[PDB]
Formats: sequence, C-alpha cells, structure tokens
Amino acid sequence: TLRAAVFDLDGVLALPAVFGVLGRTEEALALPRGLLNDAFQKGGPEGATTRLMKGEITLSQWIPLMEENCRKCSETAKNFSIKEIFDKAISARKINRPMLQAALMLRKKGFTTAILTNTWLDDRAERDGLAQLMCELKMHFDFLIESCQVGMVKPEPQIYKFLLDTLKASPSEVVFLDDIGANLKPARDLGMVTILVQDTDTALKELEKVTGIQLLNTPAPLPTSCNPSDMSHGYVTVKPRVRLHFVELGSGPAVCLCHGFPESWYSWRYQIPALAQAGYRVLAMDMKGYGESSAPPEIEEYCMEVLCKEMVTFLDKLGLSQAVFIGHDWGGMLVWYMALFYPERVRAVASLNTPFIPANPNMSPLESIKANPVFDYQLYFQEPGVAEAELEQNLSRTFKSLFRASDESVLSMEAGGLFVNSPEEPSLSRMVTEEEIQFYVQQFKKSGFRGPLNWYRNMERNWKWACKSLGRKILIPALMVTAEKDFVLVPQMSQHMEDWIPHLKRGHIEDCGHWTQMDKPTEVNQILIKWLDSDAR
Amino acid sequence: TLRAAVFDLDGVLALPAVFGVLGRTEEALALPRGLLNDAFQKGGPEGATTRLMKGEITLSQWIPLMEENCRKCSETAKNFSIKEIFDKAISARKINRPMLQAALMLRKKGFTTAILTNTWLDDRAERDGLAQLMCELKMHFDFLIESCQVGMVKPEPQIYKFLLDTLKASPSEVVFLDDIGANLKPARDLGMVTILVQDTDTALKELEKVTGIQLLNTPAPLPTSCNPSDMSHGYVTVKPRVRLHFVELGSGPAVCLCHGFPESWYSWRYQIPALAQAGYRVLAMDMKGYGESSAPPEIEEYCMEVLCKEMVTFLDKLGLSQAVFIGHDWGGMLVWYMALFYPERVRAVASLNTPFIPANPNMSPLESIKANPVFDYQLYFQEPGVAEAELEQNLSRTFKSLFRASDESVLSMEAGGLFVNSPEEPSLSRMVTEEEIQFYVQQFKKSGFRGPLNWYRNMERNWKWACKSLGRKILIPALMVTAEKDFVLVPQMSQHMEDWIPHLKRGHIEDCGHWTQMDKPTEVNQILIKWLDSDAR
Ligand SMILES: Fc1cccc(-c2cc[nH]n2)c1
Ligand SMILES: Fc1cccc(-c2cc[nH]n2)c1
Ligand SMILES: Fc1cccc(-c2cc[nH]n2)c1
Ligand SMILES: Fc1cccc(-c2cc[nH]n2)c1
Repeated sequence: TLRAAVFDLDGVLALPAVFGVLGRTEEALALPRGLLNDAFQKGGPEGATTRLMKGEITLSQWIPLMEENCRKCSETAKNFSIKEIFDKAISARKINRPMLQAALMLRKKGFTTAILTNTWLDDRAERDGLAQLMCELKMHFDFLIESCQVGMVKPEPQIYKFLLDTLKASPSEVVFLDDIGANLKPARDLGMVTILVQDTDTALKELEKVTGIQLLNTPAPLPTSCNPSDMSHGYVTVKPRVRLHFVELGSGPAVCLCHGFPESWYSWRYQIPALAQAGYRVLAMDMKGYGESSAPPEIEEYCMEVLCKEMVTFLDKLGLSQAVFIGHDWGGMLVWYMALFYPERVRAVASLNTPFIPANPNMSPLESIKANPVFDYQLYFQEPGVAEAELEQNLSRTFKSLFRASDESVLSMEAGGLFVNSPEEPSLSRMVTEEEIQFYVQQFKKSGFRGPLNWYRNMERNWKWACKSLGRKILIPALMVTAEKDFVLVPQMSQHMEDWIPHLKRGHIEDCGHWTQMDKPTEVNQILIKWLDSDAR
Repeated sequence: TLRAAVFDLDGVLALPAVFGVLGRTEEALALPRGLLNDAFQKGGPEGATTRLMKGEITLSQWIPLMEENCRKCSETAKNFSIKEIFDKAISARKINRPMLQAALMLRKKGFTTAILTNTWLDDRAERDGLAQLMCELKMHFDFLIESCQVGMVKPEPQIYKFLLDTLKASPSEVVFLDDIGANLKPARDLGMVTILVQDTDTALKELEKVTGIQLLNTPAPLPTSCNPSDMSHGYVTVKPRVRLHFVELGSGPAVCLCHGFPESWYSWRYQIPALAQAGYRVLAMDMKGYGESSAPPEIEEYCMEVLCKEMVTFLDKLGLSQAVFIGHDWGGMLVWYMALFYPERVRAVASLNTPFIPANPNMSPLESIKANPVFDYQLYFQEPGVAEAELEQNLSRTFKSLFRASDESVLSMEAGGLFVNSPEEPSLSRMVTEEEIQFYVQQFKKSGFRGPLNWYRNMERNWKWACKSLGRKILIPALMVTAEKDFVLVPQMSQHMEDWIPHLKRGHIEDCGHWTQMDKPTEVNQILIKWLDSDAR
C-alpha cells in the first residue's frame, strides 16, 4: 500500500518543461532538428550538463561550455544567445497548479511527499525568479532533493536509493512521477509505482487510480493556512509595561493586519501566506490585550488614542516609516483612526466589515447605542468582571459558540449573558477544525478577557478624541469590504462613507458572516491582493 | 541650572525653512514681495493655516484653501501650483546635522531633549518623505510635541505650559531654540532661556555659552548604536530543537548580518541603525550557539553544511527568497559558503576580515594549521571542555581581554591557555563601555562557550564539504573588506581571491584590528552603504 509520492520539477510540478523550449527555439530559428537538444546533452555522463546538474559548476560557468557545444554541433551538421534562450525558458516556467493541488491532497491524506529534481546552482543576475518559484513549491512538501546539492543525478541508481533512505520507505510504498522515461526506468526497476507524465489530466487519472484518492475534479481547496510553530514571531516593547507580538512573513511593502474581538493574529491564517506570496511583508499583530502581547488591566490602556499611539511606536521601533493597515471589527475601527490621526504613517487603509461613521458631537455614544438594539451586548460588556466571568468559564464553548457561519447561529442577542439558551457543548462549525479552536483556547489562557473587553470600555474617551477629527476627510487610498450576512456590522452601515472618504474603493462578499477571514478566505485574498496591487504598490 | 533643551523643527532641526522658500518663489515668479507669505498666514488665528496646524484639517484639505487665499491677495495687490511649490519645499528640507549633533551631545550629558513644532497631518501622495524625516529625527529626542496632535499652536501660551508639564521642569531649567521671534516670545515671558536661530554656528555658540557644554567644533561622533530593549526581536524555529533569534530594523532589501566568534547580534550595533537609515531591512542574527539562539551540545550541529542549511531554512520561514549576506570572522566564512552552495538565495555577499581561500584537497586542514603559527589557538580549541573552562571562568575578564584595539593587546598567542600572563582585571578598552561588556557577559551566561567553540570542531567535515565546490567560482556581487591591523586574518591572506571571485569589489580599513565593526564603525558603514547602493539595490 502506497504512503509516499515523489514528483519531478521540470515538466511535472513546473510547466513548460525544457526539451519543448529547445525544440521550439530550433523551429523558431529554423535550425536543424534536435541541434540544441543535442548540444545540451553533449558528452552524456561526462559532459558539461552532467557537471552542472551534479553541482560541480554553476549555471554562469555552464553558459560558455553550452555555447562551445552548440558551435561543435552546428559544425558537424554543416544574434543567437544561450543566455537569452535559457533566461526566457526559466522565466516562462510556472507552477503546474493542478499537479501541486494533487500533491497537497495526498499530503493532507497522510502521504509523505517529495520533490526529486535534476537542477543547478543558479548564479545568474536573474536567479531570484527561480528562487521565488522553489520557495513557493518546497513549503508544500516533506522533502526537496536537488541533484546539485546531493552530487548525484537521475538516472544514476544511487539517487533512488538516497530517495528511499530519505523517505524511510520500501520501493513498493512509493509513487514516482516523472516526464522523462529514462529517469522513470530506475524507480520502476526498484519496484516503485511510476507515472510517465505527458499531459497533467492523464497523469492525475493514473495517480488517482493507484492511490484510491480523488485528485482530479475535486472541490476548490482552501488557501494555504499557517502552522504557528513554523512562523517567525516578533516582539517589540512599545513602553515599559507593554510589548506587542506579531507574526511576520514575506518581503515588500509592510502590511499590518489588525484583528478584532475576541480574536488573534491567527484569525489572518489564510491571508498571511497569500499576501506574502503576492509580494508583501505581512505583520499580523496580536492586538494589545491578546495572545503574546501585553494585557495591562487598566481600562484607559485600551482607548483608541493610546492604541493608535502604540501602533505608531511599533512602526518607529521596527524602523518602518509607513505600513498599509488592514483591520477587521475592532481592528477595522483602529485602522480608520490611524488614517485620520497618522496619515503620514499609513500607506493605505482597508477595513473588513467595520464602517467609518464619524462621531455625532450632539449624541453620547451610549445614546447612539440606545437607537440600535443590535449593539445591546456593548452595554453588557461595560461592567468590569461580568462578561469576563461568562467568557472565561469555558473557553472551548466560548470560541465554538462564536466562530460560526451565517446559517450556524447558536447565540441570541433581558436577564442574560451571551450564552443563555446556548448549548454547553456546541457542534464544531464547518469554518473551523477542533485544532484551530484549541489554538484560540490556548491563547486566551494567558490573559483572559479583561484586556479584550476593555476595548469596549472607552466609549466616552473615544468619542471625545474622535470629535477632534470632524473637520477632516480620509484622502489616502482606502478600501471598505462589506459582508452580506454580518448581522451587526451590516453592509448598510457603510452607505454614507463616500461623504468622508471620497476616493473610497469597495469590495463585497456574499453569503459571508462576521468572521470574514475564515468564512470566505479565497474571496478576501482576491479582494485584498487586487486592491494592494493597484493602490498600495 | 539648565537640564532641558527644546528645539523647533522648521529652520532649526531641518533646513531650508519655509518663510525663505515662499520668499524665493515670489522672487523666481517676479510676484509682489510677501504675496505668498501673506496668503500663507491669512486670517491669523482664525485662518486656514492655523486650522491646519491645530489638526482641524489635513494638508490636502488646506491646499485649495491656500489657493483661494493666494487669489484674494493678488486681487487686492492688483501654471502656478501651491501643491508643486509645497511638495518641492517639503522635499528639499533636510536634517540640520550640526543642530542634531548638539541635541545628541546635550542628551548624552543628561539633558532631557524635545522637539516642539507647528506641523500638519500630511495626507499627500508624497507624505512618506516627511514620515521618513520625522522618524529619523524623533528617535534622538525624549519627546516630540506636534501642534496638530495636541490641537495647540505656538505662539499660544497653553502649548508652553503643556511643554513644561511634559518636561516635568520649571521654565528656568529650559533652553528653547526657535527661528521665529514671535514663537520665542512666550517661552521668554515664562522665564525660559531662549535662542533666536538665524545661522546654526551662532545659535550653537549661544547654546554652548548657556549650557557650559562644548557643542561646536567637537570631535566626530560615533554612529548611532542600539539599545537592546528598544529593538524588535525575532525568533524562527529552523528545526525541532533549534531556534534562531535576530534583531530587525528598517525596510527595503533584506540584509542578513552574521557575527563571528565569540560575539553576538550586538557586535553590529553601530551598523544596524545606519543600514536601516540607508534603506535596507536589517536582520542581525544571534548565530547558532549564541545569545537567544539555540545551542545544542553536539559538535556535528556546527559544521558549515548544517549551519548554511539552517540559514536557508531561516530565509524559507521568514518568506524571503534572498537576502544580502554580510559576515565577520566565522560569520564571514559562513557567508562565502552561502554564496558557493546557495547562490540563488544570496542577493550579494560581503565579508569583513575573513578571506575566501579554497580548500586544498592535498592537505588536511590540520596540516594547513601546521604551516601557520598564528592559528595555533585553533588546536587548543579542539579538545571539548578545555577552552570552555578557561573562557567561562570569568566572563567580564574574557570579553575585556578580547575586545581591544590594535595598540591595546593584552593576550599572547606551549603550557598555556589564552589568558596566561594576562591581567585578571584588564583595563576597559577605548572601543567599549562597561555597559557593553556586561551585555556580552549577560548573553554568554545562558549557553556558555560550547556551541561557539564547536564552530572550530568541524575541520575535517568542513574541508570535505568545501572540496565539492572546487570547480565553482563566486560570480554573484561580492565585497572583501580587509583590516590593516588584524594580526590573524591579515589583509595579505585575501591576495588571491580574484582567481575565484573575478568581479570582487574591495574595501580596506587602516589602523583597524580584528573587531572591525566596533573598531572603525563610521568607515565600515561608509564602505557597506556605498557597496549595497551600487551592487545590492
Ligand atoms: F466600535 C466597534 C467597531 C467595530 C466593531 C465593534 C464590535 C463590537 C462587537 N464586535 N465588534 C465595535
Ligand atoms: F461599527 C461601528 C462604527 C462606528 C461606531 C460604532 C459604535 C458606536 C457605538 N458603539 N459602536 C460602531
Ligand atoms: F575558519 C575561520 C574563518 C574565519 C575566522 C576564523 C577564526 C578563528 C578564530 N577567530 N576567528 C576561522
Ligand atoms: F580565515 C580563513 C579562511 C579560510 C580557511 C581558514 C582556515 C583553515 C584552517 N583553519 N582556518 C581560515
């Protein structure tokens, strides 16, 4: 029974291959057939290409050797640049998405996966393109075995025995996928299941047949998530008693993700890998009062003025002049105030669900709550200790009750608490795994709900501070993303935003409840990436 | 007696001012004298500019109001763009270096320093320039008081009382420097020492006279250093038992700094702020075996092959496709091997002191040590436990004996140890403060010298691995920096590097011992920044 799957890179995980490119170049330049493909493999196991693939020489050293081989082949058969041909061939090669999806599904099902490839040490001025491709791919596999790193090459028998040793599996337990028949032969001779890959669909049909796992025509997979233990964790002291923790991934313009109540940096798990892959340096915060960030007990530590000042200090200490700020819920509220009070530090602003509504100077925030019954829970959150006790009573119940899709409601909104007439053992929502709920449970064991609830206990202070901004407009790039089925932060609440943000851009997500990021991650990523690429680059 | 110094921004800490720019624009456009300067201050305390400076409106909202004021002034006096004029005026404004140097010296001497300024909420598309200027300046002061953040403006009396409250000082204890006489008047009326700033030299002469501290014509100051508690600290698990710690500062291309033996990320303290200010994202490592990084006890955990693999994993986990790698001593050795084995992940490579010398396959690394008496200490480091015992005996003595300039040698290089005939209480070198030695002492209390010494215990393994690279050349951008007075890693050892690195660039530092970064920080920064800007951008 199979338990390991091995994939080649050129022609399997990445397309178009290379035998085809040399073939197309020959046709485009009207050269004798196979002239370039022949110069490429000249000398076989003793030739320049084998030395390149074994890591004896780098790609830049191989270029002049390949040119000499091309000259010899043209001489025998009786503006051209090998550098330009190979630069263009490497650049055009893209990840074979359905092949990657099949490898992802096999790993999800318990398979050990590996990439086994004949590759080179790339020292060209344009090597970063290849570095980026390898980085994106390798993160999805258990092992990456490169010929130039092991000093062995397919079809040599040693690399297969080395592959087996690495997998800690007998040959009958391994499926081996390759586009080159000669490279497939030794794995077959060892007893491995082999697949000659010509077109992806047929290769995947063969793969599905031998594994007994559906891989072709399967549903749209969720975006890549985050394994907390595999992330880079950052810590900045913003003042003597306050440190902020963040997870960091990627390079490019800084993008600061600000979660809501009662969440975590982990609420952005489906966005962090996507945004980093899109070319941004993501900084996903644990907001003040949460997870590994400090949680001072004082109510005044959580007013918007102090939270914004600390986020400015956070940028100062990291040496960042600006970041794009993207917030959800209370984090969305914080991002609009960052745009209003610190525009010079905000490259662009985006909010999920949270609208920008200016303070009414003729109405107390309490009177404004009066007008709307959907915000009654905010009054319940006022008295220190009351909501903490109910929310801390059973963490698994708190999170399982909260984190549900629009059609999974288990909570109602006197004589109460959030959990009146709510199950003691709620069923697990289709949005989350038990493992994910337990991550939030574990995060909230450190400081509980006091800091998070204090974000609601500064209504009067926040209102007074917000009134100082009444004559201003948000004129930096801005995005408002509404969620059709958020029954508290309704899309309708954002209807007048253009009055204060005239150049505002929008996104809208149908069939999406309050927990936007985990409810509809693919759509959130699509919306944010499109907006970042047009407005924040 | 004075104990606080307050500086204005426009015309004091940053030049050229603004009254001069409007004056020059009037002359260049042959407009009536004072026309623009008059439209700028139109309405005085009730006008658009006061509203802008108090934070009632943003800069982008003020532009059309200023245009209407310019129209009214031209109308009364009987291709022009306010946006273009102000964009150019903001951009041309640069930090007044001697003024900043004087503020730095006063703070060093115990003075509380502050910037007090009439400024705006900048929401222009080009706001980042101003954000960068403010960031660079503010880090050097105890307080930054901005009119648009406090909703108060100079010359209003309230801002001065607010300034005093912030400083926690009586007016007679404060020196107040301003370029505007009207803004100086209320500080004088309160009893503060005031300086009208026209030309910097005269202002500094007045400042020197009143403080009794030499500020003008003083020696070249050291580059800005790092306060460990103020840095962003990052942590990446590269394998189950191994995590790497780093300090991170700045934005732009990733620059990974790799220290030597027996050092720390802190050995780069004078480079981190300079490189981040130059436009790079600095990642200063605690190398494996040091400080907050893991220090497994096994010798094999410290061979170059494993250390390089882990640095590749470090990049993978941070989501970086490449970084520039800059190393000193053992870190310099690691960076040449990163260039040789992982060129696709190395944007550029630079070494301080450590030359690139290819492995001699016909000589054992032990036989090669035989040939050179300067490397005898490496044999002493071989036997596990022996050098650890001597180096761990007294940490303060170890570091104070080691970290000295070329003319301060206290150690000799049988029947020994490093500290034979060496003082038990060495004097403090002119290169370091007691505080800095104690930082290294504190770092080495966690894991001691076993991990660091294990870097020397892989000679045979490193030699075997290095021989696989004998047919390669380093063809990515490279810099070799030699130090005239390093008596072990002599500049002469680098003489043949061009044979293997044909495009190699060089730097050379005279009167510089082994501890390059702290010996000659200004010169190191100059060399690295010049090279990064030409070869790594
Ligand atoms: F003022 C705000 C702004 C955004 C979200 C909330 C909120 C209250 C409960 N969940 N989210 C409150
Ligand atoms: F989502 C939002 C946006 C703005 C204000 C509020 C608000 C006012 C009182 N409670 N919450 C909620
Ligand atoms: F192999 C190397 C390379 C660079 C520095 C050293 C070394 C030995 C003592 N200090 N530094 C050894
Ligand atoms: F600085 C260097 C550079 C290269 C090799 C060595 C070496 C060889 C034996 N011990 N150290 C030192």
